[PDB]
Amino acid sequence: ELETARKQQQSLQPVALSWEKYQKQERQLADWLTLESLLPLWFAQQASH
Repeated sequence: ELETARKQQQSLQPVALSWEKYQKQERQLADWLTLESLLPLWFAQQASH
C-alpha cells in the first residue's frame, strides 16, 4: 500500500509541473495580447508629440 501511494505520487508529480508551465505560457500570452491591443495608443501619443 505504501509503495503504491509513493508510485502514485511520483506519477502525479510531472502533471503539476506541466500545469504550472501551461499557466506560465498562458499568462505570458495574455500579457502579450494586452500589448497587442494597446499598441495603437503608444504610437499615437508618440506621433502626436
